[PDB]
Amino acid sequence: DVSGTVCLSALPPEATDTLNLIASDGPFPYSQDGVVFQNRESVLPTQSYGYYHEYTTITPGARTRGTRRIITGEATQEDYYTGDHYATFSLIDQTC
Repeated sequence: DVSGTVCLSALPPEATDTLNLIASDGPFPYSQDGVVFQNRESVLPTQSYGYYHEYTTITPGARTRGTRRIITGEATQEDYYTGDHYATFSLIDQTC
């Protein structure tokens, strides 16, 4: 289940960076950014394979990809933010 919606302005600034890169189709900091997100645990709504894709939201100071990500849905303006490594997701509202 999705844990509600959240304004983009309320998320870490890096989330905005991630969305800006997605808007230009990259290039991304990680060649892996853009791979399909399987939604294996069915936390997000059920969709066919390839409907979701994941991108890294950089965590300052981290040597690894960290726990923050933005998962895109193919629908218009459909983007999910997770800050706990895919445990929970919140729909991102870019209008606020």
